[PDB]
Amino acid sequence: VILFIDELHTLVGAGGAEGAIDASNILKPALARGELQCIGATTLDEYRKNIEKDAALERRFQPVQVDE
Amino acid sequence: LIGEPGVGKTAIAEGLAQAIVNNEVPETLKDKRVMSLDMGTVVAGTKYRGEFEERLKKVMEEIQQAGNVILFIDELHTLVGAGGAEGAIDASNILKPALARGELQCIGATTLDEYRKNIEKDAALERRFQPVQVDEPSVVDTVAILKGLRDRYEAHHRINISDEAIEAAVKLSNRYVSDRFLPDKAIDLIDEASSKVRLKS
Amino acid sequence: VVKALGNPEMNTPTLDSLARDLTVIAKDGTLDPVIGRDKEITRVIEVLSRRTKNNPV
Amino acid sequence: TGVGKTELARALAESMFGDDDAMIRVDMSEFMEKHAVSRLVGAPPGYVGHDDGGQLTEKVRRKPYSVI
Ligand SMILES: Nc1ncnc2c1ncn2[C@@H]1O[C@H](COP(=O)(O)OP(=O)(O)O)[C@@H](O)[C@H]1O
Ligand SMILES: [Mg+2]
Ligand SMILES: [Mg+2]
Repeated sequence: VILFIDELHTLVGAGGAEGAIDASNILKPALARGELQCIGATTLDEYRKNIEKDAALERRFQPVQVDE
Repeated sequence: LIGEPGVGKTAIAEGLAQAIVNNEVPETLKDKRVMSLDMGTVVAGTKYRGEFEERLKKVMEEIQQAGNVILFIDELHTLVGAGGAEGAIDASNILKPALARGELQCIGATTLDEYRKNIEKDAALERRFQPVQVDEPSVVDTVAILKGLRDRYEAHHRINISDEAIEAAVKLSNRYVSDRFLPDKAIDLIDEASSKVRLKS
Repeated sequence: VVKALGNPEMNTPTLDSLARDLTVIAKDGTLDPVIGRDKEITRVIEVLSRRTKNNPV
Repeated sequence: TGVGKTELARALAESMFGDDDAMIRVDMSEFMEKHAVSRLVGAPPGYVGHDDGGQLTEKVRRKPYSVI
């Protein structure tokens, strides 16, 4: 199974609550260890705004540039 | 373990585990179990009241009885507020009494930013942990790391990696990649080049 | 009638309930064709074939 | 005036990338005010758009090999 997560900027904070664990923290070990093949799609602004704050999560993804 | 993402704090923990397996330098750690705890696993399946509390408490009692377990909590900054609720207690306040009395030996792993924002704000939790700075390895150190890891990546990609490739990867990633840190970017360069040459044939 | 029309002999259920299978949708033929993106698709394949983090964004 | 120094920059950008629009152009004429430097390095700390960062910084980071 290859996983495609469109709008990857929604990964951070997804499912967070007063005492819950968000999706990014859960998925970090699998993403780092090459266990889950995740394809993400997001814009430059959304990437920088959401999934560059989490430097560890940014480290776990390889950006592919889609030019006009 | 304090360091920027990609330096290898988790690698430090796994190296400690491998050293324990082969030959631990001291006696007192000859027969120890290093167990990696994930807060998502602990919080999961605790939909009823206090199940998180009983689960973590049972974990702590089992640690106390066994006496040969070193708990490794990756992403230590996630310990604060975990499993909390409108009137419940987070995992950090559960672990504080055990750490203070001395029943728990924990190995944390967080970057400088998360450590400073989350752990330093609490004096009780901060006074039980000693930061161990993990610095970015040098160019020669990164070359040694890549040479050590060469076998696994060659096995995965079924190609041969030359020493000149290692040198070029580390030097070019040092000079032209700025947002990441030496071991991670050198490894990524090697891995992507290997995948490229494997896909071409 | 339903039994006569049916099967007399009567592995990732959570993901199937949650996600959409783009492969069966491509088999159906409802996805639009993609033209002239060979280099980007090749790069995606290269990132997907890595040993360490193989997650292209 | 009229002597082609800007046109030289456009020609260099075209030769090095293939199009004039690949050049990163920052007209200094809109930086007359002292606080207009916020468009280059971002809003001062504690202000509204402080976390967005500078526009020129992000454009250069996206294209480390360009003409400014
Ligand atoms: N001495 C080393 N030997 C082998 N691999 C290493 C070493 N140091 C770092 N690494 C690599 O660096 C990565 C560890 O990154 P890490 O800092 O744990 O990420 P995070 O900070 O997001 O947890 C591992 O994938 C590992 O392959
Ligand atoms: Mg880690
Ligand atoms: Mg001019």
